[PDB]
Amino acid sequence: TLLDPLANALSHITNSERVGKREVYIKPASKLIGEVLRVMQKYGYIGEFEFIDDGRAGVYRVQLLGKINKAGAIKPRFPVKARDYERWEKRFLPAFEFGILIVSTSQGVMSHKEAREKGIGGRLIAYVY
Amino acid sequence: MEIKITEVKENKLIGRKEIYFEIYHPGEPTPSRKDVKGKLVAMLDLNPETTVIQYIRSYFGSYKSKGYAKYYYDKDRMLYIEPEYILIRDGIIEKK
Amino acid sequence: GDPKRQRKKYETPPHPWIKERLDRERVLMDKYELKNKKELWKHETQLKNFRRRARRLLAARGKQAEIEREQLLARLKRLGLLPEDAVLDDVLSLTIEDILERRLQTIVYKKGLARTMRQARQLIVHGHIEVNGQIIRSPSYLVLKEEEDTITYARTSPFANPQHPERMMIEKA
Amino acid sequence: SQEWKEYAKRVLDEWQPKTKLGMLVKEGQITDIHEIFRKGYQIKEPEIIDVLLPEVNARENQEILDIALTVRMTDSGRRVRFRVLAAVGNRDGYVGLGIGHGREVGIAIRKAINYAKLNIIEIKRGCGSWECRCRRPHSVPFTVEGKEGSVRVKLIPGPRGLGLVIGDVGKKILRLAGIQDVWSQTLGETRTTVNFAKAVFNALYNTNKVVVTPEMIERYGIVVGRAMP
Amino acid sequence: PGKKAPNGEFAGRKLKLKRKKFRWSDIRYKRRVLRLKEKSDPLEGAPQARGIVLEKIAVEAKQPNSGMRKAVRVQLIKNGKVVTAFCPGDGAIKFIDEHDEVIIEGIGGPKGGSMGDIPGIRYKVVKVNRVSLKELVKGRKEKPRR
Amino acid sequence: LKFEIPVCTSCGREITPREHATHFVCPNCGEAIIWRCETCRLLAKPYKCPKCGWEGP
RNA sequence: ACGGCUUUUCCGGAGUGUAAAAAGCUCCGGGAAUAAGGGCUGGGCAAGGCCGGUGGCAGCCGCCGCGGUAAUACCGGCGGCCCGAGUGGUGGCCACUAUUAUUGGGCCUAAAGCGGCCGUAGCCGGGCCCGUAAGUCCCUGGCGAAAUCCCACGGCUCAACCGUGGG
Ligand SMILES: [Mg+2]
Ligand SMILES: [Mg+2]
Ligand SMILES: [Mg+2]
Ligand SMILES: [Mg+2]
Ligand SMILES: [Mg+2]
Ligand SMILES: [Mg+2]
Ligand SMILES: [Mg+2]
Ligand SMILES: [Mg+2]
Ligand SMILES: [Mg+2]
Ligand SMILES: [Mg+2]
Ligand SMILES: [Mg+2]
Ligand SMILES: [Mg+2]
Ligand SMILES: [Mg+2]
Ligand SMILES: [Mg+2]
Ligand SMILES: [Mg+2]
Ligand SMILES: [Mg+2]
Ligand SMILES: [Mg+2]
Ligand SMILES: [Zn+2]
Ligand SMILES: [Zn+2]
Ligand SMILES: [Zn+2]
Repeated sequence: TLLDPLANALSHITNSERVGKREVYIKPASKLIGEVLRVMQKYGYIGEFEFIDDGRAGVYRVQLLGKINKAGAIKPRFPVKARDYERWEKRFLPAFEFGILIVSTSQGVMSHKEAREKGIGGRLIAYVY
Repeated sequence: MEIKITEVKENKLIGRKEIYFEIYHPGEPTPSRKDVKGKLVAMLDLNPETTVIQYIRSYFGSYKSKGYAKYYYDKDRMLYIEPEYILIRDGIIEKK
Repeated sequence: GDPKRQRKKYETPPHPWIKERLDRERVLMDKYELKNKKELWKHETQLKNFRRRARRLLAARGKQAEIEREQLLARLKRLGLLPEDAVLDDVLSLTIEDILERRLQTIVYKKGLARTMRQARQLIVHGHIEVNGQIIRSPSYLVLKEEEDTITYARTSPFANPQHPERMMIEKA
Repeated sequence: SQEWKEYAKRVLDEWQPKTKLGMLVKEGQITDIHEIFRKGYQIKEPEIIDVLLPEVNARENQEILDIALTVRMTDSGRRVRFRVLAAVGNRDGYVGLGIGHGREVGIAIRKAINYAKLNIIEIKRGCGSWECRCRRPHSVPFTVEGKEGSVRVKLIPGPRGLGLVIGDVGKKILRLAGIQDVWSQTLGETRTTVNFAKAVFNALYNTNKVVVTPEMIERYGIVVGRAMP
Repeated sequence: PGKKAPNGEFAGRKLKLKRKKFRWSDIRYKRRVLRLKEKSDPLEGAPQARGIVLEKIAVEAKQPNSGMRKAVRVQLIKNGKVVTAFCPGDGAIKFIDEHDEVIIEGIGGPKGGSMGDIPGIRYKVVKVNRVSLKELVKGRKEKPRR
Repeated sequence: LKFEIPVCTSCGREITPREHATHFVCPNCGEAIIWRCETCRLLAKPYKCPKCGWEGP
């Protein structure tokens, strides 16, 4: 059965970009998927996106631009401290400032660069580069 | 040899003065205790009977030696305070 | 547990017979007149340790990291391996030849107190060289920049006489 | 560079091109090596590389990676064949790899050197290490991977002065491409030299497939082809 | 086979038990922890041992080699067990006699066992009547008491 | 100076050194140059001229 | 082979050193005098296609493999290579090894999916709103002896070692 809406969305996006699709539909929507999409848009990995209302949990329509090498969820959602980001960067990223780790903090969802500037930790939930 | 006085300190509790010095002597052997004592007592106007040389030390690749000596104002205080071995080694008293 | 054991200050090669490394090390040994491989290996290790400290300090941040960062730079310029306006990245361009040029043997030969590297080694071992008024008999001693120019014949040496037969032959070169 | 300039001049004037791209090179409509890539051209004449990149004919810019002898069975005994794997480059940003066959070693060596030129590629270089951020093109700009047969190769950016932390075949290939420092990780049968070399070559080619931003070019000091001071 | 399991955040106990269970499939780990080698070693964990020679023998080399390898039967002082030991060198068997005492050590093959074309022999002679056998075979020294 | 790396008109990715790409002038107007990478040609992706707007293979 | 130089080390002395001695250290007289070994030499793996013996015998061989009268591989001579006051042999642990795999392995044909299915504990679990604050993140009080580890400076000729500060 379905266990993880966010993992399905990111695997779907990475499959679609590899064959040159220009847009995708993320079928079970949720607020967390929306926050992740906002962060992805801020750094230029996707274009415009919009919420579409069924009678169900909603749908997201997303525009792709061919700027994603890879994107995926992080399971389990490891806790991380405010001065410990480097080893996770070496685990998931290809060079010292290449890409973003997406972090859930008690101040919201944000990239690991913004959280490191604020001086806070949180829970890792995704990577994109 | 040329002698330079580095420090003279007063110790009233024991009743003595403590003297640290250097000796410069390129190309010569380490100076003897007798010569150092004679030069020191001339240089400071001391009664030589109450002047004890603690040590003279040479170093690996040096032309100078460092030395430590003590001067008591009273002979009996010297005999009461100082160990027997140092007074014998300095020729102040005779080994039995 | 176990009490402390004193450990070697140098590292050995991971494979004893690699042709290219053997050729490179033979050239260095001939040029600087070193006595054995371990001596050379000692200096190699010193270099490695410097680089390992720079690699760690580049990727660090905080308050103790800065103090360590400036201490590393200060020590490197005191030994004479970097100029006064160098930065941390310059640590990564140091070579093994930079360290060997700081040996007292090399510096005694460079200044013109001996005619050959071998003669400089014998002069050091026999006690004819003074460094800032002190006699030192270790040819591998690394000379600080502040004392480099106060390096002469010992004032009690036979060579401290411009009419000595062996000194005139050294001066003829 | 004085020798190879006149070598290139000598080759050019006595050469009669048999292909369209060879004609473009003969008539002076193409004057730089970088102009033959990224447009789908077929490259079939070795004189093209000899004119545009003459220094691949030097002895220090060629390496014979390995020599094997293989056997075909017949009713009149064993028929022997030589297989030679070789590589060339300019030690700046261009590298090529080839395989040759023949009845004697010299024929195979000649053909292998010839096919390496025709398989030439251009790559990207930079600096991407967490513990060295110097913007000079001494390493790979970011982590890359390649594969062939059972062999998988992963290349990782390294600090300046580290050296090439990789097996010897990889060392030779990376040196010919103009890279000085790297870390690596491998899976599979590295003793199969043909596959090891092809996996490293594929990894070098794959530096062109990563998407990058103008900001990244400044940050990692990315250089395409010649460093060009 | 699906995804490797368990991956969950709160599944530490099961993951640890899985790793412990399949570690017993590694023959290196099992032999060390159960101390199987100690249970059957005639040398009782020692690097060398002393024994007394009972007779001289010869062992044929394995195919496709040909030749006779000279050895001795040795009774160990510490526990009385009897083992076969090789005598290395050209003419070395001539320096050995019955009732002599020898020092033996491992022959140096794979997995701490035998080597070469003589399987079945695990040890070699190093000293004879407290004199190095290598010297005797070369010269430089004489075997005492005749 | 340096040189610019050509970019596919359909998807916008860079063209790699030895792929089976193509480029040609716009069939309708002839004022712009169309580039097509190997992947877009294989999947028959549509393209659009940036000047006259004529589209499609 | 000639000509010259030096004295770390060596031999004999004076001083200092020491509880007393001995080492050590400063000076004086003599003199190149008093001082090189162990392993290896077919491939892995740096180094001989030379000579004399032996002749599937003797022997070598971590592994692959040599030796059957024209042996670069055994024994010896002469050469050569590596390390060097050390250099070889045997046994153990780590690495090699992603051959124990969280990071990070496999299960159609190579070792390996229970003959099939139902279900208990455990692990894993769909979207929205409000509350809580156990997990989780940030700040700050009290603790986790010294020695041991890293850095700078200072004392033994430098170092090893030892001290003062930072971690
Ligand atoms: Mg205990
Ligand atoms: Mg037939
Ligand atoms: Mg394939
Ligand atoms: Mg394998
Ligand atoms: Mg060789
Ligand atoms: Mg052996
Ligand atoms: Mg012969
Ligand atoms: Mg021989
Ligand atoms: Mg496996
Ligand atoms: Mg089944
Ligand atoms: Mg069930
Ligand atoms: Mg939920
Ligand atoms: Mg709390
Ligand atoms: Mg403590
Ligand atoms: Mg000092
Ligand atoms: Mg110090
Ligand atoms: Mg201390
Ligand atoms: Zn760099
Ligand atoms: Zn395209
Ligand atoms: Zn148009």
